[PDB]
Amino acid sequence: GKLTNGALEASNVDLSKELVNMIVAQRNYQSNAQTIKTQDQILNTLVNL
Amino acid sequence: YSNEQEQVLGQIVLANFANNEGLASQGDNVWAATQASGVALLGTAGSGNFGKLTNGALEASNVDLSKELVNMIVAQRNYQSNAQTIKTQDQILNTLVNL
Amino acid sequence: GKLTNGALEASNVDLSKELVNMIVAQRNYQSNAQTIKTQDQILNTLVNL
Amino acid sequence: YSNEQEQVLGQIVLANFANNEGLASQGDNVWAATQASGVALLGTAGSGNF
Amino acid sequence: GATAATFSLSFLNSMQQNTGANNIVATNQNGYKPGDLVSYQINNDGTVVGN
Amino acid sequence: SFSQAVSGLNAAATNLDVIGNNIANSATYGFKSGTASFADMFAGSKVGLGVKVAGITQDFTDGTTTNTGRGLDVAISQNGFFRLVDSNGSVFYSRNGQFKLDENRNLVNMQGMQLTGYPATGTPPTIQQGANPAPITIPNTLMAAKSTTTA
Amino acid sequence: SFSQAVSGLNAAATNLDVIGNNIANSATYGFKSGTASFADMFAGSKVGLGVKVAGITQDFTDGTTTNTGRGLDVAISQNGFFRLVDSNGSVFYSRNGQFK
Amino acid sequence: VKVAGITQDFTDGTTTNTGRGLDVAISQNGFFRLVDSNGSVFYSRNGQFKLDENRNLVNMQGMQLTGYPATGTPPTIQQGANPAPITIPNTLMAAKSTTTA
Amino acid sequence: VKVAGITQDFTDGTTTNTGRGLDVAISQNGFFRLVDSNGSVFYSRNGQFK
Amino acid sequence: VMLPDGTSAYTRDGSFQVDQNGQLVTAGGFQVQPAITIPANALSITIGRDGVVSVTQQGQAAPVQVGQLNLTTFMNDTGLESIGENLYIETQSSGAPNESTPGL
Repeated sequence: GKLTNGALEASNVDLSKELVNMIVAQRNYQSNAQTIKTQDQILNTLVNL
Repeated sequence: YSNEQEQVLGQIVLANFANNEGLASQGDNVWAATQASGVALLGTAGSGNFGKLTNGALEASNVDLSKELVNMIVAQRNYQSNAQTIKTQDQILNTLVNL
Repeated sequence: GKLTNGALEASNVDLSKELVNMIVAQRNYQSNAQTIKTQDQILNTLVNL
Repeated sequence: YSNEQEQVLGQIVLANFANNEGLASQGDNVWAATQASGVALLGTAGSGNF
Repeated sequence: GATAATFSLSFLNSMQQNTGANNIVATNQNGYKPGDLVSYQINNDGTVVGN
Repeated sequence: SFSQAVSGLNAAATNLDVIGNNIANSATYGFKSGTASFADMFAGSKVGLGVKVAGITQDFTDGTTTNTGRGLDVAISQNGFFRLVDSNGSVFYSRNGQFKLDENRNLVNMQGMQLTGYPATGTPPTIQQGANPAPITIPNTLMAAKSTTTA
Repeated sequence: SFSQAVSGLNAAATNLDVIGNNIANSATYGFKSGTASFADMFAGSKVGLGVKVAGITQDFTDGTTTNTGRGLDVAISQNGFFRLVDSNGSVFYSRNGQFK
Repeated sequence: VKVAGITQDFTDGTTTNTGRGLDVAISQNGFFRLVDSNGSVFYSRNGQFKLDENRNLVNMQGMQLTGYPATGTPPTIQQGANPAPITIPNTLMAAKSTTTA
Repeated sequence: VKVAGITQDFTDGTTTNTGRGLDVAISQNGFFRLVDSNGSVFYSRNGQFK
Repeated sequence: VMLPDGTSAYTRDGSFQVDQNGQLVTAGGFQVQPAITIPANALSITIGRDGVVSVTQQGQAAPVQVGQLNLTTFMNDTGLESIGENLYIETQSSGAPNESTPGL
């Protein structure tokens, strides 16, 4: 492609999509943490036997 | 190309199985054909029993986390109930041994 | 490697993974202590016989 | 290397046994070949049964 | 070179009254072209139906 | 006695492991959820010895088709599987559409398995469906000229 | 098994870090966003051992072209990469066109 | 004391949707009829049916679901026929010359 | 009773990412082949190399 | 199972191993009849409900059968004489060994 003079190319990062993906990834992380807690309670129950 | 002319280089083939659930998962989100899955039937998209391809798009997973976060609760309760049964049998054996 | 002036190299310790490893090691330690307790009970039965 | 040229220095060999169980463990997460396990069949990773 | 299809064509139930204009209400036929399996399902009453 | 509750605990653990695997793959293109199938284990006596895990069944339902805007993301709606080949020549199948153009000009996925398809032969090249699938490649090979035969 | 949950947590953390890095570079000339690609790691059994990050894929789509009024800034359209060399002769490539 | 017997509790359970087209459940009374590879006939309430390699409808353990087959052109449920294992063939369905219009 | 044997369970374990370039994990079947100072041949699945 | 003397013993324990030659043996090292040989490059062993033993090889589109595991029944089970190592041998009070397919 040709070169544009007197201009700069900005980043292609859209903030809205990034924020929504951050929300979704936070929720997924908390779900995995809940799974970890579930396994913790299972192991605690077995040890307390 | 640059001479305003298109050239075909290949056509994506699609495989369908008699038994999808018989496929063995090999990791890397990749399945392997097995005798239970049957022989792979090859074909082209949009013909026969093959769906069309959507270009520029990706197929996301079908995991519904609300449903899974519920399930997990049920399985935890079932596991704890089974552990309760285990401890009951343990107390039974202790009672018989203490004689 | 290259030297960067005016900057400091922070530690490469991530807190989340370390916390999870702490949880797993706690569970392993408790299971091993349960094994120790089991062995303590078998020798008791024999000694008493 | 620094001359934008690379040099192969070896290829890690993998061993497969006719009876994986017959292996006699020597500790240090290390196994030793045994008559029960048979001779070791050597090969390259990602090929054949490896 | 295929055998021509001989069929009984019936105009039953048809009528001639003071309608808006001469129009066809319905047409039906029991023949079909070759078709390959596309889908299968189990109906409410238990019948297995392939589309 | 003990084996009954042992089998129950093992089945519950397998179910929890399947659920955890499903959660860990919440955002994984081409992933299908799994579910454990359980069955009874009666053996002569009516007391119901225990339970066993008959297997793991996938749920081969279409996921959401999300637009990414790349030209190498392709999603299979309804039934179908992409066919891939590794370096050994083993044939695999996957629903993922994250294909990348490698250094050798072949269409491969993230893990490097080469996408397969019907090749084009002849001049002008046309898809010959009578041949076996071959890895798809995109060479830069300049296109030669064609002297005119019909105007 | 703890392994699947740990792998899922690590993958979520990696994705969140990628998203945060993309956010931090919203105003950065010549930056291309990134996306983590995940893959499962079934190993022999059918229990779904866990997940892994197969890699991080760039998004090489052209960004918006903003005029600055200086003659020494050059924006690049469509495909192409600016070629640079360091003090040691190594060759590098960049889409950032801010020169002096 | 003597264990008189073991009585099953044949009450209807909860019907949970799964979204699979080969997945079916029985409300009220009735049992699915299955056949083993040796020809022994069994009955089960479980409805996890899947298509096997040979295009027959089998459950998880491999017992073939049985039912009234279809004969004729067009095929019809033969209520007077003995139950047979259900098969879903993928064979090409031929054309029928038009007879009535 | 008599101890008939001590059998191993050679099922593949989880592949845990660490980030060291000298660490190698074995998928499916195969063993790493090692030698000590005495030339004895050993086999190990542990892939923490230095 | 075949004893080293060439005579046949009968066992119910099913923990089978493979020797250096590739054959199926009992965990006590005794070779179980019929002679079922597992090849060197085997990926997965599938033993069906009827005793059909199959293996899948790399690059081979179809699984390969390497034998058929049969079950022996006796009209009088108690009369079998134990020789240790989870093994029973046939006596005259244990009837005669009847070989059959597992499901017949």
